[PDB]
Amino acid sequence: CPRFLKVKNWETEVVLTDTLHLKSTLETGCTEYICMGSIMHPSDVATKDQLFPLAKEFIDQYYSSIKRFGSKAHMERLEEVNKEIDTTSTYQLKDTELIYGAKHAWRNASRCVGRIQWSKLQVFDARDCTTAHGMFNYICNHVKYATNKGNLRSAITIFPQRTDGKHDFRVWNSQLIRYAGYKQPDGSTLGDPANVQFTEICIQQGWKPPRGRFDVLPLLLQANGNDPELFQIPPELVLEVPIRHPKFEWFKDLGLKWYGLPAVSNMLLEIGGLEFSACPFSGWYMGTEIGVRDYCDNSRYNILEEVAKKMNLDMRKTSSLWKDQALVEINIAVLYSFQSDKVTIVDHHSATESFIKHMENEYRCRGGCPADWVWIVPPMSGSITPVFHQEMLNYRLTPSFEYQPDPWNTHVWK
Amino acid sequence: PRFLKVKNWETEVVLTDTLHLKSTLETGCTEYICMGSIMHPSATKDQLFPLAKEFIDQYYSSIKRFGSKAHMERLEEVNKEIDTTSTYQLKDTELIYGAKHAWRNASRCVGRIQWSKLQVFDARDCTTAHGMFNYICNHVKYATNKGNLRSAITIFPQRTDGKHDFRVWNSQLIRYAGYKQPDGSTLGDPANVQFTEICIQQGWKPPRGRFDVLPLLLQANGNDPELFQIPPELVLEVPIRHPKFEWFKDLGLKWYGLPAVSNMLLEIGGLEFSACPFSGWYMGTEIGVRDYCDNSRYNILEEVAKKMNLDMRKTSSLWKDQALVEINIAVLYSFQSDKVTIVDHHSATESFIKHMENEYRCRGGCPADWVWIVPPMSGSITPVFHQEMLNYRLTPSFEYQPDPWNTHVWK
Ligand code: HEM
Ligand code: HEM
Ligand SMILES: CN[C@@H](C)Cc1cc(C#N)cc(OCc2ccc3c(C)cc(N)nc3c2)c1
Ligand SMILES: CN[C@@H](C)Cc1cc(C#N)cc(OCc2ccc3c(C)cc(N)nc3c2)c1
Ligand SMILES: C[C@H](O)[C@H](O)[C@H]1CNc2nc(N)[nH]c(=O)c2N1
Ligand SMILES: C[C@H](O)[C@H](O)[C@H]1CNc2nc(N)[nH]c(=O)c2N1
Ligand SMILES: [Zn+2]
Repeated sequence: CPRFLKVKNWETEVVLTDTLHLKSTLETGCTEYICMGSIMHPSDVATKDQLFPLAKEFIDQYYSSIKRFGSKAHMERLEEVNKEIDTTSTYQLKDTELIYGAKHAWRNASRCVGRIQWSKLQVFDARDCTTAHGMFNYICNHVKYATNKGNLRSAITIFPQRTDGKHDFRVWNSQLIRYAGYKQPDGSTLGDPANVQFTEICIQQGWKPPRGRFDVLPLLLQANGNDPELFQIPPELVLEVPIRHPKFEWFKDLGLKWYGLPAVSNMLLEIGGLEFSACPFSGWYMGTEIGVRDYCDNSRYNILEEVAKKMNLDMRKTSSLWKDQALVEINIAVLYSFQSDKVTIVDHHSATESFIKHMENEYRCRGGCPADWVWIVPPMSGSITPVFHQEMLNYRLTPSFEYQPDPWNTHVWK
Repeated sequence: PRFLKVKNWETEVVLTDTLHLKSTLETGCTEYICMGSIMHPSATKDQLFPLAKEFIDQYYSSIKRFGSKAHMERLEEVNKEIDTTSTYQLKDTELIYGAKHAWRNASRCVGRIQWSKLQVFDARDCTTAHGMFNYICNHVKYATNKGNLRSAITIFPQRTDGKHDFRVWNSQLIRYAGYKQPDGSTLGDPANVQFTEICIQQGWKPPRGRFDVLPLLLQANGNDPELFQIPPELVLEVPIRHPKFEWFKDLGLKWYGLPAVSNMLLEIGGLEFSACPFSGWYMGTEIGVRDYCDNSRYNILEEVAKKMNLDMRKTSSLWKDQALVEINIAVLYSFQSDKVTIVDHHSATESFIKHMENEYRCRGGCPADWVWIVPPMSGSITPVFHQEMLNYRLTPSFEYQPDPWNTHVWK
């Protein structure tokens, strides 16, 4: 209960009706008496009996999408998978199923504002991979293809699935391209403070760090449960953008740059009960991700103060909104720079307007669209974007991208 | 089951929530569906006494006299009043305790660090709209205090058989009128166009200006509501001007000093107070972001950006964002210069983080709606963005209720 749930937009009064929520799979963390919608994470292998029903649910869904439900091919496929599970305790997805499942894990990502693009996703099948060097090769081809000389194209590379859990493939990097952070003996931090831990691990694994402010990190790659291995990404594959400002000539003097390709590589892709622990995917940036969070978080590069000083701002009282003012200019500079270098990027106004349109269409064609308001609303100027006033329902559909523990906590070193 | 941790991801501070286990009202969410962004997820004597007992229990627990002679006596007193009269009346102390804790339990309010500095005016002896007018005038005058605003609530008689409700039909004691123009646009505040028409329907003579203070529309004891004009000397207003942009005053914007929400229902120990206007002071973004820049509101971004001579052809110039900051700078500067109490979203969110820490320490938790606590501009550079919160509904509480004109049958 109940079969229908309505959502309202308070700016346009448009009302949508959600039926899709009935296919919700996992719990949210919420209950009837408490809501955990702003908890970041409100959360060995699957057995045979656990697995048939999960496999059947996905196979049914797949044949339902290609308008072949209850067909000979549908029934044959079910028998094939069931027997494979019974004799091998797992099964293998057909290429078509893998591609469908990957696109739908994105489509089901309630925290992603970018989902209007979900069906155009290049899927690279890397399930024949056996070694870290091969992971490196696949990852390089992913980066080059996705980057496309600035004209970014979303893609995902999927490595072999978990078997017994002692042979996992993992990208130890949280993103394929990130900058190193170095904590200094005086307590201060050079580079990106978000990445200090991973940096220290790379250095321990033998990485010789240049110890600069924007040193691209090496790939740390684990195949088939083996100790991970370091590889330098070829610099010519790493597209970068110097941040300048269209009016403040001094902004370049800050010496800021960022990388063009956002590629998240530490999440788990779940399809019909199968677990792909290495599945790096990439899109293009929303400006705020760099300009608000990456640059202006106190736990990040934290340049608000420095920018505001160069803007001659009164910085003694907060009620002057010097931070707010600085933040806007910084995000203006980010968008300007990317646009000027013909590197794909979306501003938070465009993106949120697109998501609203995507959401409504999803309600029309699919009977709903799970969305996480806390993550969908941009980290600046929320109420002047249309998502702010839009009621949303959040729930877990499958296939899905999931969080997984950092590998260095679980790895049994050889 | 279980204590629950919330984590601040900026400071890594972790608080342990136990208070949620005393929650008894539902949130709207389920195991499988979160509804945290739905605005509103949708008595006889038999139901009343347990509700009453629960409130009395926690009251005497608050004054450290649980199980006392007076406590048990109060219980036998309330029970006897309920089967006799099908209701019961709160002691003055219980009323004060009740009102403050309804503020304290308000998940959506970032101003709760002030919750126990609340001036309670008991207006349960009121019988007429004229009496209601008088109580309200005294509230406004006391709360405004010449710009040094003071928090207050005025509580009118509780609901009885539901046919004799007291209602303030205004959504705030002080609001500006909104008029549906001949060309289909809107003069004044567009959020109030319906209420404004209702007042005109009752005989209000509209100045049909941009910032016309609406009359009070007051319903006593289930009777038809009556119009009253607030004496203008009680209505503190601020001309909005900019510290650097001299042309900003030429926009001709003003706002009122006193935010006084008057359309909610106060629930204490099973008793329903359908008229209970409460007031505090403004966080600047309430006016500068919402009242002024919401598309369904005054919507002045366009005009301001023009005066700032910004590039407005493409959205990726963040011209809306720039104009928004300036408007909010103007609002804070204007109130401050006129010595009218106001708080900015940086200072307000700081205070709330400190308030959370207090409540976890002394109360074992604090219900908080991240969706409403995070300010509508500059979210992630305020400390509440990075603050995990748990949301649950404690009682006493403020509740939503229907607009009286959807319910009321005239005579
Ligand atoms: C194509 C352009 C895309 C844009 C503009 C975009 C935008 C965003 C943004 C702004 C976030 C919030 C990020 C944060 O605050 O950390 C997000 C989250 C997310 N995105 Fe997208 N994204 C894009 C592509 C993709 C693709 C291709 C996938 C998967 C195939 C994807 C999957 C996800 C997931 C799973 C999350 C949430 C991660 C979590 O649960 O913490 N996105 N996206
Ligand atoms: C003293 C200064 C106060 C400040 C700065 C403040 C701030 C705020 C803000 C910014 C909101 C969000 C409003 C919106 O965006 O519509 C809010 C909501 C709320 N406030 Fe406060 N507040 C204050 C005092 C009070 C008082 C005195 C009461 C009652 C005793 C109160 C009860 C509430 C309630 C019940 C809500 C949520 C209403 C809803 O559920 O829609 N607040 N507050
Ligand atoms: C500082 N807080 C972050 C660490 C939270 C976060 C964690 C993880 C994980 N694991 C994954 C996350 O993914 C966000 C994300 C994922 C994919 C994106 C793509 C493909 C494109 C894009 N522009 N942004 C993305 C943003 C975020
Ligand atoms: C446009 N969205 C609003 C209509 C949502 C809203 C509804 C109601 C009701 N009923 C009551 C609301 O009250 C918000 C509120 C309540 C009290 C406040 C006090 C006492 C002070 C202050 N500065 N802001 C307040 C803000 C809001
Ligand atoms: C505490 C809070 O839930 C947490 O900081 C969330 C809030 N919303 C967010 N939204 C986005 N897009 N990204 C984030 O990292 C976060 N962080
Ligand atoms: C749909 C959504 O819940 C609604 O627009 C909320 C979002 N957060 C808000 N937060 C505050 N403070 N005030 C509001 O009116 C709203 N509106
Ligand atoms: Zn919830």
